[PDB]
Amino acid sequence: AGDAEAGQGKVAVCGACHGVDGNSPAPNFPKLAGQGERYLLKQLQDIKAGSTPGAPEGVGRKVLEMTGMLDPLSDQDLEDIAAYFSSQKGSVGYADPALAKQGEKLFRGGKLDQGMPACTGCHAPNGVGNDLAGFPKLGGQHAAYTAKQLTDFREGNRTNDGDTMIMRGVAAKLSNKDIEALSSYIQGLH
Ligand code: HEC
Ligand code: HEC
Repeated sequence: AGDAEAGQGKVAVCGACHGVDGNSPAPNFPKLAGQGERYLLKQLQDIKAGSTPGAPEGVGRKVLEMTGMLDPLSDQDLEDIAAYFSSQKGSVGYADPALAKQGEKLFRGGKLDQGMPACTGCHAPNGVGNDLAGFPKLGGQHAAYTAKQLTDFREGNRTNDGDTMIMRGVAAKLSNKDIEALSSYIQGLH
């Protein structure tokens, strides 16, 4: 487990993009505030491994915007950072009903004709996730971020779901329109 207080002092480079508390309005940078600690730690570990120079292709999670950044941090440092951001209060954004009513139907009902489950069983009806179960919080997240993640799982650009194999299979069944709709709904969800 991380020491949130310690983590507060280990995030200087992060602030421009994620905000001092993990709530920056920058639409492509995911909000970190209030995310589950376990999920944050896993992503930090995966991003560090996948985004270091010379990382073997397909390892971890390669985040171009964070290349090399986590490299001087120990595993404990990453736990402390995870704890710090998880301790912050998440925020909620805008759900355009032109997109979000269909997003809601997909989020609650899936696409059963295609075998795709609903999102609520893992990410919760209000999007809070389940940190002890490995399920990230989605509610309130920036739509462009969420959309990129669903697209990347669909396309095989994000493959650090390999411990469960869950999201690649879910996202395989989503169209671009479905992804836009879900992402809008999620942005307003609490
Ligand atoms: C702007 C140049 C950034 C800086 C500085 C840092 N991060 Fe970042 N981070 C950024 C992007 C664009 C992304 C998303 C990449 C994508 O998939 O499209 C991220 C992602 C993260 C995540 C994952 C969050 C999730 O919901 O899975 C984490 C945990 C994260 N970033 C942490 C983080 C920390 C701790 C940083 C300082 C050491 C840091 N980021 C800097 C962009 C930028
Ligand atoms: C349980 C069987 C799940 C179902 C059904 C869906 N999701 Fe999921 N999702 C699940 C896990 C275990 C993971 C984590 C993968 C990781 O790298 O450890 C996730 C992740 C996501 C993400 C990424 C969040 C981020 O902060 O980057 C998104 C955007 C996401 N899931 C969306 C999503 C939607 C919209 C779903 C219904 C169509 C859905 N998930 C189903 C587990 C499960």
